[PDB]
Amino acid sequence: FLKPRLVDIEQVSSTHAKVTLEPLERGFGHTLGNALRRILLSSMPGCAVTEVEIDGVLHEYSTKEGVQEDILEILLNLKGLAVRVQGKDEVILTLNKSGIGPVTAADITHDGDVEIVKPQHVICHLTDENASISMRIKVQRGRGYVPASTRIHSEEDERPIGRLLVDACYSPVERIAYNVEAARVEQRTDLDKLVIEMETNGTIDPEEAIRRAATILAEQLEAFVDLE
Amino acid sequence: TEFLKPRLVDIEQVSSTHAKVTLEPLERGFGHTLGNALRRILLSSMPGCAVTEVE
Amino acid sequence: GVLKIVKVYLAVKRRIQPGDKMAGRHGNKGVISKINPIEDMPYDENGTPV
Repeated sequence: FLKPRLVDIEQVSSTHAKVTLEPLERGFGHTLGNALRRILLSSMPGCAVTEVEIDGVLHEYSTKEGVQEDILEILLNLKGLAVRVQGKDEVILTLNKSGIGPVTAADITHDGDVEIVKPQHVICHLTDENASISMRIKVQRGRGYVPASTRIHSEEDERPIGRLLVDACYSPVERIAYNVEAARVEQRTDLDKLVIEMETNGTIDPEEAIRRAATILAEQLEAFVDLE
Repeated sequence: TEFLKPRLVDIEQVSSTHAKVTLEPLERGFGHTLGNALRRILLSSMPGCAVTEVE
Repeated sequence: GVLKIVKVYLAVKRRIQPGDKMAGRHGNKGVISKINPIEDMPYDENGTPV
């Protein structure tokens, strides 16, 4: 029972990536990858927007003078904003922008602990000369898909009505596929090497991903383990 | 991020050569995760003795 | 004989849950049994789920 180790790590695109573990026994590619993907597609830290307050707006179903993007479509563009935080969990951004032209995701004033993996994104388009937008984005860490409807039970007394909740989707990974073929070890006739091709969002690095997948997988066996 | 760690809930055995095991609570899909993994191991690769060829 | 009439308009965002009717353009109808997780959804070789 030779123990596996990762070998090939080449991240082609800002999102697409590939990883590989060669040292597997016979028919372990399926056993390992079909569970690694189940771990990845469900359990990853990620980061997503939860609360949004546009200053002129009260509810999502409305318009704003100067912006050709409905507040609803604005929030939907906010759900697809990729971001990464390390120090804190709760972090509030500040987005203030005026003037004609599409408002890119790079117009957010940087905070001590924040980074954007794709500023070329678009929050909304501005068609008016003097139109100005001031919105405070609330981003935080989590796991999985948390819709806003379920979120209003703890309820933390959100006082001002102008606070619009957005569906939270903490999911660093977007897609995974795995293949297996025999790459001969130094002394072994046929051993299956597993290659996991993947498509991320750019936030979580492809290495910590697999390491935490192993973490969350092994933690489940704690019913029968002490230390190895 | 923490997680939901399962404890053994109950164990039942019909005989010495047969047994059933239950594990809860789990996470969504984790049931299938561990089930498929352990089933693969036990069905396709396990250290044990048998008889090979007889003339 | 009415003093006042206060109309209120509510906007309800309704998602898709088991029990809602779905149908195509060819006369095929059905109701959703349950939303199955992405991990349990069958996929192809490229890794794109259905």
